[PDB]
This record gives sequence, structure tokens and C-alpha cells, in this order.
Amino acid sequence: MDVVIASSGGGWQEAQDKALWAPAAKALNITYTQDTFQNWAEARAQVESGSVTWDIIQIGIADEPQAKAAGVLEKLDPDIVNKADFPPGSVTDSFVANSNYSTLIAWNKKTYGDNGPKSMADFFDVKKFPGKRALWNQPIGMIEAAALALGTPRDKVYEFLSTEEGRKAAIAKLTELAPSVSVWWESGAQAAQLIKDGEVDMIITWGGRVQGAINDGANFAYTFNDAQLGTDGYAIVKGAPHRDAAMRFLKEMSKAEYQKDLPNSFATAPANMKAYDLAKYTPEKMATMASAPENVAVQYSVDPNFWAKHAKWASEAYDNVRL
Ligand SMILES: NC(=O)CC[C@H](NC[C@H](O)[C@@H](O)[C@H](O)[C@H](O)CO)C(=O)O
Ligand SMILES: [Ca+2]
Ligand SMILES: [Ca+2]
Ligand SMILES: [Ca+2]
Ligand SMILES: [Ca+2]
Repeated sequence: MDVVIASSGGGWQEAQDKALWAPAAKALNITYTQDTFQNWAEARAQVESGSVTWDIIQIGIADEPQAKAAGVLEKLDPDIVNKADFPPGSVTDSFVANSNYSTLIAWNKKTYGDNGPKSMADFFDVKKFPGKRALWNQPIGMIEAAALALGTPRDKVYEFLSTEEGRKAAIAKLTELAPSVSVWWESGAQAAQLIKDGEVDMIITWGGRVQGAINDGANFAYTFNDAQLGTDGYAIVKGAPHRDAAMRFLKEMSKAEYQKDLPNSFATAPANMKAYDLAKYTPEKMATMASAPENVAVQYSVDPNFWAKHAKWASEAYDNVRL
């Protein structure tokens, strides 16, 4: 009977539940159940198994093309949101954005002090910055990081990765870093734990997770330099048992009145542009936001068009680097 909503756990899930899910469900007088997952392939596994239990799944803008093509996503209702309220391309026929985030470089202050890695070239520099690296066990932001470490300008990341030559060089660069990678982190909360325990010297992970660990007492610092500007959002699983109830829930939770509370404790940036006027965030709060003008200036946006074409190559090639 409950609409089942799934995200990636930890601080990020707690922020969505507190700001969006609990108030939207209360306003619609509906009951919902939470679940946790780390990859859209788990939703693909449900659809292919012939037994769908999830209604709404929280995925990334670059997972959307792959998931839609594999028949994992329901087509959303046309005016579920007003597209003018969200950044361009962040709302498709099968995806509604809820936030922007950064896949960025964090470093251990006990290891490097203020003299930590401030670029991808620095992150990949085991000679100037010796120590334990941690990278995601999934490729989005990881392949691009290698491309940046090779000296590719931020605005040319996907131009360099369009060639089979650049795609191979990126994997070779990750292969060269691989002996220095002590942990291939799987979840945002695990990444936050590695940071809190100082188990790693540097890490490429999500800004909200990093800020959360620092808030919790981690002696780490970070930068938006060379970070990938990502977009998180929601999709309804093809064959969702509570499809029309999930459509109603998704429409409600996308509203500015809920979106405004999304960064209250967790360092994320709401996607509904109308939320900023309602919350009137302080410049200090804005500085932690991935989509803040000064932060965007040193980042590059993830390109779903690249992932729509090269994900399978990336998934297999990156698995080998880790193995
Ligand atoms: N939008 C945010 O602020 C959260 C950012 C970041 N989300 C990245 C991912 O989208 C992650 O949740 C998962 O891999 C995804 O939901 C599972 O497919 C995080 O969990 O830390
Ligand atoms: Ca966390
Ligand atoms: Ca510490
Ligand atoms: Ca910092
Ligand atoms: Ca983006």
C-alpha cells in the first residue's frame, strides 16, 4: 500500500526524507516506505526479474539516458513541473531534478595541512602528494577526473573523451593511479566514514558527504576546482506498483515550498529555482552550494550525451582498473 521511494542512504537520504518526502506525504495525506540502493542497475534487475517493488528512484542526470533506453523508467506526466523553474535539461520526459552537487577533491589536513591537492593533476601526483587515494567504485566523474589529470581543459573534457585514443589514455592514467588507491568507496556514507576516520589521505567524492564529515569533526579540507557539477533527481520505475500515487508524490515534493529546506543541514543545492527566493540563503550557505556562481566557475558539468553512448565500455574498463 505504501509508495516506495529509494535513494542512496546516509546524510543525503536523511536530507531528502526531512525536507521533501515527510512534508510532501503529510500534505498529500499518503504513506510511504524508504529503501536504499547504489546503482540504477538494481532497478533494471527488478524490471527484468518481473517483480517491481520500487516506485520512485533517485538517480543521476547521466544515469537517465541509459535507464530510459533499457526500459527501466516510466514516462512522467507532461506538466509534473514547470520546466522554467529548473535548470535547462535537468527535467526530461522520465526524470525530474531535485538538486545539483559536486564530485570533488577532499584531502586530509593531518597528512597535508593546508598544502593539499587543489587540482586533478595534484590528485594524480603521487610524487608531490604521496598517500592513500579513494575513488568511487562507479565510473561517473572518475573517467573525467583522469582526463583532467592528463591536462585536458575543463571545457574540453568530453571533446578529449569523444576519441577512442582519449578514452584509452584516461583508463591508462587511472591504471597508473590504481596502486595508490587504498579503497574504492561504494556509498556516500562510506566515503564520509573514511573522511571522519582519516583512513584516506585524499578522496574524490560528493561535496555534501565531505561537508557532513567536516561538520562531524573530520580534519579535512576541499575545493570546487576541477569538480564535476552533477544533477540528482527522481524517476518512476517501469511497472511501479503505485505509479499514479508515485506521480502525485513526485509532483508535490518538486515544489519550491519543500525544495527550500533541502540544504538546511546537508550541503546540497536545490534544483527548483523558485526555492532560493523562499529560503533567501546567506552568502556563507551559498558558498557550500555546487551551483553557486563562484563554484560553477571552476567546475564542468557532467555530460549525459557521453554516458548515453559510453557507459558499458566505461563500466567494464573501470572494473578492470579496480580488479
Ligand atoms: N544531490 C546530493 O546532494 C547528493 C549527491 C550524491 N548523489 C550521487 C548519486 O546520485 C547517488 O545517490 C547514487 O549513486 C544514486 O542515487 C544511485 O543510483 C550523494 O549521494 O552524495
Ligand atoms: Ca553521509
Ligand atoms: Ca580528524
Ligand atoms: Ca575546505
Ligand atoms: Ca549537471
